[PDB]
Amino acid sequence: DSTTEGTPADG
Amino acid sequence: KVVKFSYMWTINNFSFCREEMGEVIKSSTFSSLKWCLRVNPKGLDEESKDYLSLYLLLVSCPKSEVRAKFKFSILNAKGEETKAMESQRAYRFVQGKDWGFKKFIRRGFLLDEANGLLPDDKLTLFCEVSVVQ
Amino acid sequence: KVVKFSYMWTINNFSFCREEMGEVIKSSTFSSLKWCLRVNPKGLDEESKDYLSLYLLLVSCPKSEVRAKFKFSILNAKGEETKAMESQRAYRFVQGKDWGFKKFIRRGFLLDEANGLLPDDKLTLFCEVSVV
Ligand SMILES: [Zn+2]
Ligand SMILES: [Zn+2]
Ligand SMILES: [Zn+2]
Repeated sequence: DSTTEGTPADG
Repeated sequence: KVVKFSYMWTINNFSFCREEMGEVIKSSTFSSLKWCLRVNPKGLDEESKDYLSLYLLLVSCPKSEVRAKFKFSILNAKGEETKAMESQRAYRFVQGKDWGFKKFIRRGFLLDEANGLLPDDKLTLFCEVSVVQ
Repeated sequence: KVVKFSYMWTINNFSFCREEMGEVIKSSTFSSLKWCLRVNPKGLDEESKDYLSLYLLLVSCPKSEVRAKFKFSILNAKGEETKAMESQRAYRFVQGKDWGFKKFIRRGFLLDEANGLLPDDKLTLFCEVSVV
């Protein structure tokens, strides 16, 4: 399971 | 390159109950890349309000693809692993991605002292992470 | 309270970029706080091999932090937004901090003229920033 969808940003 | 590491997270006074459904506790960061754990003592959401939800989060930005298998367990008073739950495969972690179990353990199980998983009202979680690159 | 603004960046002769992996081109600065865009035409790192990487950088800030959502898209020949990627939530920026997408678009997609995204060998990027 994950609590997010879409595209996590990086930096 | 295989890198396996672990983190033990002790949450004191677990029965205190100051986290409602959807609310979260995050652990300190750890490494073998920085990671942390996040727990919802009363579940991530309505469908899970009866469970602790538990997740591993990659905090840092890796230079190459990170896939990890993870296993969470609860340590009893003797320090033994119990009620383990393991990912069924390696999962891809990018910066800011978490993976875990929305229904890691029943709250009504964990909270009953007779099961012996809250010695001195401490919940001790043990996370093992096997990273392949 | 929201303050939303945008910047359009056209990079000419895009197919001739000599930047290797990890090398960067930065845009001119813009504001609605000073910001710029940064691109890695050959990717930021091994994870982003064969991608163009795209970032929003907070260049100058008078306070400790700024929280902002952002969306990047590529404008096609008709000026329409395509291949958009968005932050979804707000990210915490400090002076010198960048946030973005190391795998914004495949280089081999972008560079094939047939996909129509380099008219006259120009890459046009459009960034929408929402300071919230
Ligand atoms: Zn990154
Ligand atoms: Zn073990
Ligand atoms: Zn737009």
